[PDB]
Amino acid sequence: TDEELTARFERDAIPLLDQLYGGALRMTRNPADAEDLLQETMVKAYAGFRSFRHGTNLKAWLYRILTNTYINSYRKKQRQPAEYPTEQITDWQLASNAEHSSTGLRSAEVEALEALPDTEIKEALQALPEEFRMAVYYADVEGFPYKEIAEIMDTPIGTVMSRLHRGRRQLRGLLADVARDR
Amino acid sequence: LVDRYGEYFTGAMGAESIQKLIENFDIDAEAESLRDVIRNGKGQKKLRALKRLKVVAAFQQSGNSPMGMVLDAVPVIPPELRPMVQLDGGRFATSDLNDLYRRVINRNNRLKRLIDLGAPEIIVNNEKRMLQESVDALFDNGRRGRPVTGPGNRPLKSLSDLLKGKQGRFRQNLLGKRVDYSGRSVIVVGPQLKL
Amino acid sequence: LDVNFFDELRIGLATAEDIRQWSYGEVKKPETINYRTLKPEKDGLFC
Amino acid sequence: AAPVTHIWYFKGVPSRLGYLLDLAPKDLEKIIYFAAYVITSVDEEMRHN
RNA sequence: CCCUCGA
DNA sequence: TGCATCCGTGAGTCGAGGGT
DNA sequence: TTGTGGGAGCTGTCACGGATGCA
Repeated sequence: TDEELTARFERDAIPLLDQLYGGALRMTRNPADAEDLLQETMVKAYAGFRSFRHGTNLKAWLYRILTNTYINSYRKKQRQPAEYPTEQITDWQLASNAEHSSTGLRSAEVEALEALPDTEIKEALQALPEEFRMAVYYADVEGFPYKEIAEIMDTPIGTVMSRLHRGRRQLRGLLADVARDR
Repeated sequence: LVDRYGEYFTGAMGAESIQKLIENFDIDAEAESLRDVIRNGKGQKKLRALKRLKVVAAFQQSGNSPMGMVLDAVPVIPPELRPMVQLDGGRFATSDLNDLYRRVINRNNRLKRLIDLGAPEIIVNNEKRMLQESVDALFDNGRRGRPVTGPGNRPLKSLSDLLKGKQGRFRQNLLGKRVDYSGRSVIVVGPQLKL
Repeated sequence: LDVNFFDELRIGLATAEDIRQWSYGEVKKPETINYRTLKPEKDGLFC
Repeated sequence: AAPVTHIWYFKGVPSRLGYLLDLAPKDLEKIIYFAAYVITSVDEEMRHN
């Protein structure tokens, strides 16, 4: 009697839609929200229409389904990021947000300097011998794993590690401008 | 008319019906009829037919089928162009575009759920109409009926608004823009200067 | 880098096939970002 | 899940769809927003026989 | 975007 | 079918700092 | 998911052109 149940639905529940929408408008105050909530109520009501006892007042039953889906909507929105929609995001807002972000609103000058040499660092690296500079560059500038650093310089792991630790020492000596930055 | 005579025709509601009509549409036939009407006719029928021909003759050049006027897939703008930023207070500010796309998504998914549940045709039709209306808002809000509103009964600016006015991209960001190496200050006379 | 000598700029209607040829995946979920981790939810508008 | 019309071409005056199908925009409004059906096809041979 | 102000 | 009505279009520039 | 159950605003704008629709 499944199609009989859905026909009973189209006979009984559908003429209640106007009053149910009036109530949804009362409790949402936004017509698009009320339409969304009424269609949600209809999904939740047609899903379990067998569970309604034929004969009693289905107005109150559907109204309770409406109020319960509204309550669940409020509880779910309380668990979402609270969003306020704006016509335009303000420059003050972009900057305020940039104040707590992992990367700021960077300027063209910052980018330019970052793409230009860091003279104190470049000279220190150029002071090292070739093998040591290459080992430290591959190791803790590009971050390769030590076996890969070996395979690029075709020397065993131990001697790449030797070159690495000793080039780190030599650069630690060469960089007295760590105190300027540390 | 469907209970009897049902296997003799197809009828339907909505954009799917409009899409079928465009499918069965013979552009050469209608273009020829309109050319005939404008050549051998006179009066306001001539003028209305010239109006109607401006569309068909244009759709009659290098493909460009009118099927593009009905959509089965909506494109979603890259998310950088619709930012979401955290505010002092733990609250967020989102561009309206995200609320519009979110209503489209919600209604499309609810329509999927109804189609799966084999809901009454009246309810599924309600959901299809709501989906149409939410895409209408996304594209050009307020153009038909009420505009989707945010708090303070403020109509959400759609994709059409982003382009129009002295605030749209054309007048606000392409024909003029903020520049670097520029300053501003009060002026004083300084009569000792040269021209 | 674009040499900025474009001959012409042309519109037409997009087909649903064009709209899918642009897309990198369907946005299936309405959720934006986690209220806790501030990270973009999968299949959402910021996925 | 269901096709949708572009509001630029339905409601943008003059309705380009209206000019395209020779339909009144009033009737297109009835159709697109589920107020009235339209006959998309008819089997004239079967109707005749 | 809005509010109050400035030329 | 000939208009009347209804609708949709447009309505100055740049600044400051405080807000949803 | 069961006696009952329709929003908060709003107009205090103006000129013009053309589709829309109506008798």
